[PDB]
Amino acid sequence: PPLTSAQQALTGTINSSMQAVQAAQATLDDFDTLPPLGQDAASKAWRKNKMDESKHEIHSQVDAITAGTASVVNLTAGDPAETDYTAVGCAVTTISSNLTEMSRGVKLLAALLEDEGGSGRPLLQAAKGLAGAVSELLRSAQPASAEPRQNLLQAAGNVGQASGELLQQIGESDTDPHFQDALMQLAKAVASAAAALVLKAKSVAQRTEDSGLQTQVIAAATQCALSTSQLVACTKVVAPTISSPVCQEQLVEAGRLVAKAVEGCVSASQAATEDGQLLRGVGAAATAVTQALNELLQHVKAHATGAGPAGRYDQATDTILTVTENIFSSMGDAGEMVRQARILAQATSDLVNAIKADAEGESDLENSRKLLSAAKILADATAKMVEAAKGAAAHPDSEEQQQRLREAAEGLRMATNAAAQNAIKKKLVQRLEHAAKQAAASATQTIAAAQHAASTPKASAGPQPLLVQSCKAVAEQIPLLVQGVRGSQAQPDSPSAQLALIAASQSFLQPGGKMVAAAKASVPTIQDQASAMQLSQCAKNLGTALAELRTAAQKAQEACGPLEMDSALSVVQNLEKDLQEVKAAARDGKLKPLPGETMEKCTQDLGNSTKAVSSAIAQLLGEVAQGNENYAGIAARDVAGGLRSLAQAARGVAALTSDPAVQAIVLDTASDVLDKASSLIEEAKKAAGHPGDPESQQRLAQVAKAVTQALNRCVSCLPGQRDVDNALRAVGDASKRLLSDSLPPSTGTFQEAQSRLNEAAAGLNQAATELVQASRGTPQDLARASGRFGQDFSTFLEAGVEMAGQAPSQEDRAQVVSNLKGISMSSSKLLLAAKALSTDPAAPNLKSQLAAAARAVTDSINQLITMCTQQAPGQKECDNALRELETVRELLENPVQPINDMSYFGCLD
Amino acid sequence: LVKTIKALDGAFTEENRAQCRAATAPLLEAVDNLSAFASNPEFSSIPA
Amino acid sequence: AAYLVGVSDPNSQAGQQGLVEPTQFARANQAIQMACQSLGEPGCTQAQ
Repeated sequence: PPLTSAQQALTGTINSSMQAVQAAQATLDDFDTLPPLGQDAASKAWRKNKMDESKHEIHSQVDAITAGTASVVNLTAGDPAETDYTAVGCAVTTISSNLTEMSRGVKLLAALLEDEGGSGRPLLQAAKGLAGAVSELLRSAQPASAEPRQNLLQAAGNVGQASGELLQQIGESDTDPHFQDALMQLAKAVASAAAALVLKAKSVAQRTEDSGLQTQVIAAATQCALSTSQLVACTKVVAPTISSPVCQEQLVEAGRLVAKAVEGCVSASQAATEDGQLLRGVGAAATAVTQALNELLQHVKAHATGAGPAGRYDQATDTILTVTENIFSSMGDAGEMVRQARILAQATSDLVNAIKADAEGESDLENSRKLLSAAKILADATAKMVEAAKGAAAHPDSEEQQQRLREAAEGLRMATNAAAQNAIKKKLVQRLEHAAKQAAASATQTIAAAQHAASTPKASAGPQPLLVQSCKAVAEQIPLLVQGVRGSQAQPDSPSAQLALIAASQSFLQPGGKMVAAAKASVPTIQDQASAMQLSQCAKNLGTALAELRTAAQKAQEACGPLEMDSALSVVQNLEKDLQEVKAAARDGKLKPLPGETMEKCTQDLGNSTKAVSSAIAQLLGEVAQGNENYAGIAARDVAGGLRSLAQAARGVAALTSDPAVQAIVLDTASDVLDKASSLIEEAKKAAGHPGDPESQQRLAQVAKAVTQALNRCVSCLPGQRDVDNALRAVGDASKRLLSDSLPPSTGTFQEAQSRLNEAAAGLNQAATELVQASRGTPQDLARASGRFGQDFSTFLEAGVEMAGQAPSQEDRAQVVSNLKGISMSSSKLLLAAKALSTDPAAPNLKSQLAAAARAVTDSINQLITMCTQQAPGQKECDNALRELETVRELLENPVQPINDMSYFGCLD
Repeated sequence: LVKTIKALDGAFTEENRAQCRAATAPLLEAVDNLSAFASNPEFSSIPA
Repeated sequence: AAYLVGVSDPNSQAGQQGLVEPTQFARANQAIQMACQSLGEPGCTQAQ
């Protein structure tokens, strides 16, 4: 055949790729699809959320396109019958995969930009014009055509420029154009130095006299001229993508190839022996690889100019800030003023000898060069204040000597703060900005591949996904870090935004790395081979990502002291200020909820986050009982994010409901929670300051009981539950009257109470039986059966206590009462299981949790009936058995949860 | 509690009975503390 | 027994069921509180 079967499969790969190119432009015309946000400040914040989040989503996926373009040019750089055409089809799929999410991504942006300025239409036409450049690039990918390579090179160069023009349309062109156009100053210089050496390789061709050797020089030179023109075409693609490391390997890939082209050409230059042009050819080839080296020296510094490492030890800066107030406090004495300048000259210079030691143990030298810059500000400010304090001490009445002392004090204290904070936060710019952004594109490329993997079979019914079952999990965890990226850029000084980025990183590492092992497991599952190559590639990119996360995680955890106790109180201050605005917003009565919020879902999310924050509350009490623990600020940070998730969940269901009475209820219950939570952190600071004090241990324990009482106010404020707390109150308060000072007024006869108790117990278990029968139904049907079972229990409670006085001995009666106490407490835990069963009916373990609690009350009543009723008719033995038959009957109805933990063979015996 | 259990085993004293009854309140707290930690649903159950 | 046949299907996905079983804890937390109310009674034998 003219082309191999891999190229025949590449033809179907091209026809599948180019079909989705024009279809993405046709689907672009349905732009807005916009739900209304309204006047809600949380919706305006959600408008501010989706602005910064979706801006990085387009910015992430364009880098893999620019990496995917030149990789085709690197693969096609060889001769025919020497090119892995299967790897070529891998790079064109991920370009089209990002092209699909680019259309849907800017579709939300077209509705976004229409609200603010309405000037998004040049972004739409530049994106469709960018996709048309890939279509002609896909036409150049056909190997059967006789088109030259430079036709493919110049067609691909317009794709990389217009992508940066689309990045210029976005506004996230973070790389400075003085560095981007300097690459054009280098790449055009390389091809000029190549073509000059090609002419030197063409000059020695006439000097050769042997056949085959003259053709050997020109074929290496024309390939060198092709590879250096490929470098010009590659640099036009990666000119705004110099920060993206996923394409930087492709630079030195062809950089190795032009080194191979130099070594192929410089091997033929030595064949021209005893030549005057032999001497100039080696020096030209030495300067040819120098320009690739001098580009690569700037290429490392292209990444290094954003990533600057430095260590903020600050073992000497704390001695600087303490002695600065001694000058203004001792103003007026000549003896005490001149002695404090010698101590400040030693406290400042104690960091100078340690700043240079930090740069020696460091890898990159951007902030370390700024450490040389910041220490010179610390050295120059201490050099001019010694002469200023000398004139101010000897001449105290001089106004010019005192004015120079005031301006020199601020030029050292804030400069040391400029020396400290820039040492630690540009390290986080190296850490955290490179953490999430490289993890962002590598995450969704797996999502684009797995969706391409799920669409590869004809039927997607039951693909058994290890990725897509966790892709939906991690995609909610993606923009939590990205929201804190620009917030760290907007707020560099306060570390609490940066401390949340540390917590967002470790919370992303647990579901992240689990997917990467599942990604490598899903590699040979796909029948298509080219899709698995990017699946192998992105897993290496995720493997490259997760290694840098843990370096950012443990080092930034040790970057500052454990003072998160005071910052955790300021987190809930932002919540209560917005909730008071929500209190004004719920007073207005026109609130639009978020489209992701659902009333059946968020109430389950409220109760799950309710038990989550109280779990760390009990964790807080153990650290308080220890005292002076660094994990106390950790757990106080944990309960801040739990209440923050509880705040948006409470504000989610507030705009979902329409009853204005319960809107004030869900506000006042939530406001009383943070009011009690404000008392938690205020006393936990007193608990951390005072170790071993048992008085503060019982104080917050009583508050945490009232917190769980206030958490139960958030349970009782739900309109979905109907009188189940009243069913708890009807069961609970009638039994506490039965425990303390309860005597039946009329005992009657023993036969009239025995026949009454058996029939009253028959419908009692049947009302308990329909609890698991209504487990398949609506949760409001569980609230219906809670009232009938709670009323019939109190009807059975009066009938049970009536025959308590029929026993002659009260110790036999108190045994019956204590057994009746065991029935009442088992029904209470059955009711305590019912408050979560109606809350979370979807949980299968919570079904059997109530069902085992349902079996507990039915077994506790059959034993007391055997104690009280007469066994001489013998019909009560059938009566106790018939109740237990119906309880296990409906337990067989829903086989979703196992009863015990024994295995299959343990069940057979 | 065992130090008060062995003290009450055979004591039958009303004022000495409340010594173990008052010491159970830190016991019932820490028992309900870990069950509150067990109420965390990501630690409690994973659906199938 | 019928539960494990549901896990026996290849298209079915097994669950870790968390790290700890909460059904063992709710029975244990109740039965301790069931005994502490028996401890709360001032008049009782040493056998109880």
